[PDB]
Amino acid sequence: GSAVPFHGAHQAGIATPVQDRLHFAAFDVTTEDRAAFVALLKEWTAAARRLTAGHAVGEGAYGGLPEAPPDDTGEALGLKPSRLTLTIGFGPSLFTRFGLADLRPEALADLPKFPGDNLDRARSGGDLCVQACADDPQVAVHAIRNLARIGFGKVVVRWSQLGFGKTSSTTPDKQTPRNLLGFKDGTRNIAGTEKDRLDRFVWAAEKDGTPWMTGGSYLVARRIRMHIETWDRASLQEQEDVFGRDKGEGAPVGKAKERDEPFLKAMKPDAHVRLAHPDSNGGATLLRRGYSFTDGTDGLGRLDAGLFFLAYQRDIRTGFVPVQRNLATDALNEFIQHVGSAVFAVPPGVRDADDWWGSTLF
Amino acid sequence: SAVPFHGAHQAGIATPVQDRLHFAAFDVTTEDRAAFVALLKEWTAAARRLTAGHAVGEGAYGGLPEAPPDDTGEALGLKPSRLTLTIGFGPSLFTRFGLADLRPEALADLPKFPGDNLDRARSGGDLCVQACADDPQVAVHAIRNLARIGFGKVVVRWSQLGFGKTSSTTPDKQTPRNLLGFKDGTRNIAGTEKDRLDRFVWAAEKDGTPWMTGGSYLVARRIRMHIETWDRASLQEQEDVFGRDKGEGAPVGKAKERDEPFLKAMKPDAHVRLAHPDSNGGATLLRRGYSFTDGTDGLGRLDAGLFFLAYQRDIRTGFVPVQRNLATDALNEFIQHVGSAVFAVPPGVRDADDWWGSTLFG
Ligand code: HEM
Ligand code: HEM
Repeated sequence: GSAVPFHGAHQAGIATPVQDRLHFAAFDVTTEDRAAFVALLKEWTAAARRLTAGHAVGEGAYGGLPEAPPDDTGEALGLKPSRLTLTIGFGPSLFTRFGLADLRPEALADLPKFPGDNLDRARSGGDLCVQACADDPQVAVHAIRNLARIGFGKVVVRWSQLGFGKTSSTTPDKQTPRNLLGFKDGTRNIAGTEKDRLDRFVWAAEKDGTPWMTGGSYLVARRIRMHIETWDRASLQEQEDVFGRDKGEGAPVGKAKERDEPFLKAMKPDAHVRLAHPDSNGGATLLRRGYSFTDGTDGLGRLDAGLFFLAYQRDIRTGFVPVQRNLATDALNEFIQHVGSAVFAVPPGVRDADDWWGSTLF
Repeated sequence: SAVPFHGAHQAGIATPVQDRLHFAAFDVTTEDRAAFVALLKEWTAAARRLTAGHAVGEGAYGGLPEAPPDDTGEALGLKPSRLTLTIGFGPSLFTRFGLADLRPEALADLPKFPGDNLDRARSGGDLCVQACADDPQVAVHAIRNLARIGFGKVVVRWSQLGFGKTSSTTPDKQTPRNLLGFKDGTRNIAGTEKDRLDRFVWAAEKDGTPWMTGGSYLVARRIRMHIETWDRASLQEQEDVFGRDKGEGAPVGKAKERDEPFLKAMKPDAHVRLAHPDSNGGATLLRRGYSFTDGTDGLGRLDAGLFFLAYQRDIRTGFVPVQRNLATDALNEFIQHVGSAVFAVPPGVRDADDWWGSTLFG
């Protein structure tokens, strides 16, 4: 129920312990006025400080002028902060506006086409994003709703994704959650306590070439549909061979315990863990922070199921891209399809009460 | 921790309201009564395991490597989470298996109501399973595994996830707010009110359909809210729509949420005034709905609302009169009914040898 501090050198919602729920929204910008956009970032920052402490935005949800709409939509009244974090990112397309073209980071790379991609353009891209994570879904929806309302006339929602449950871990001392394939997902991640690994693999450094991004990170989002009919008729051995870990304990093949270190040569050559492991990718390491989704039925008699994959890294070119390229032969590809994609530059943190989202850029 | 599965009544109606919902409607594909009965028995066996926090069948792992696991595994390590599984039978089921003369008269087809915009794909269904739990993954796991067990005999027609409160951080007594920011549930039938349940919720033998004794009738309505239009309404307009204030949820002219309403102080077309039993010849409902937020539609608007569930002793004397009286509701400007289904919810599974539907199939 507690609040996660909002201010810091880094934005919260990355290294932070992974909360139970996600509401992710991508927005397109509809104003050409730089000053108006800056004003929105400041207003959004002010709102975020209230929301993340469990307070209503503006002058509140009620008790104002009867003839005016309330400043806060009211559906989070009486709720705790619920570990809400709000993380903003800027997409490549943003840099075509406001005279920003020369400030686009080289590390904000467009992704290549990957074999098997079937990307829906409507649910891909975006000028900016807000990742809202919280333990209470109502708290997360309220946050995104109120930001969108404040932004009316300057930004529009392009696409959104709700995640009903986490499939990631930044806290190895707590139970690793399972994805909808039934396997633990998050065992070998980066922990929020691993400051050296965060500095090496997640946070942008000044020397990386883009000073305004120092202390920020880069985010890849992939919406991945799972072929659960196909998966559910596979044998136990086939499922375990796909990953290289057993299903019950999630230990590497041959070993007893989840957190025993993988011995890669015992896995099949196309096993997901073997292909994705840093040692298979010149050391490339990611912070994975995704969530599961189900968006109804597929109209063919089955549940829709997927995983909204989020990865944070210091450079897209040295993080997601090499690892995904190495998954071209993954045995898991038989059971998944990537159907949405976006990348974002996640700026540094809001340092104090006078700072604002995007201040280093603008 | 858990809710007993066996009883004179199915759990999930009068038992404590859990934080999360996964509701699925199924269509039956077999014409073979014996095959359907066999399914109902297998589903009951699975429900007994699921509601106790155990995997279905021989488990999620540790069986023959060359066989698919009996349970898909995504709830391993989770708690029972107060899971309840409540089955119901739609009118269309009664056109199969020689059942036409056993359709209860209380299982009435709904009339067309003014402003209905029903999506046929998200309406109807031969059967439903209401899965309620505090952990959405427990609920989803239940539905996914029942659907898998039934594959070849049933298909999933439509599915809806929902949420109420988050009990870890929100006190049990506190009325949840809906997504319009109003407290929702103040004047309802509570599960403690045994005589009101007998009067208004449970079917009795003398009502005309003996197999339904101890069951109930369910109306489901997927009700979209026009969030962005609502949020532009003044505070006074919002309060006028309901007849209660937004902050406290007290009836107009009263001080406290639970103060009894004085209906004449409310506007004639205020929702509470139109819906109140006194305005409907005493008609009283058990509401057990959940909020939903599915994402954003093509115009960038929030696809959100109330998945309305009402239980009643007879649809003709519960939902139908009350919804008819809402023809002129001030709330209609801000909502649209977009899915509908009705179900007969059979009596409880009495003991370990009983099975869902046994009073109907014999
Ligand atoms: C639906 C899609 C996916 C599923 C179901 C999945 C599942 C898994 C599982 C079960 C593990 C082992 C436990 C763990 O260490 O977390 C794992 C590990 C991992 N996955 Fe995936 N994964 C998916 C997609 C991806 C993608 C798209 C990437 C990157 C492009 C990726 C990168 C990794 C990495 C880096 C590891 C850790 C390997 C190691 O260092 O041991 N995964 N995944
Ligand atoms: C999105 C749609 C709806 C919303 C947002 C909504 C909201 C509310 C709110 C805020 C209250 C007052 C607090 C309470 O006593 O629960 C209420 C009461 C009530 N609603 Fe609705 N409602 C909706 C749809 C319906 C429908 C479809 C029906 C029935 C056909 C219904 C029947 C009732 C009843 C019976 C009451 C209690 C009235 C009383 O006895 O005081 N509502 N609703």
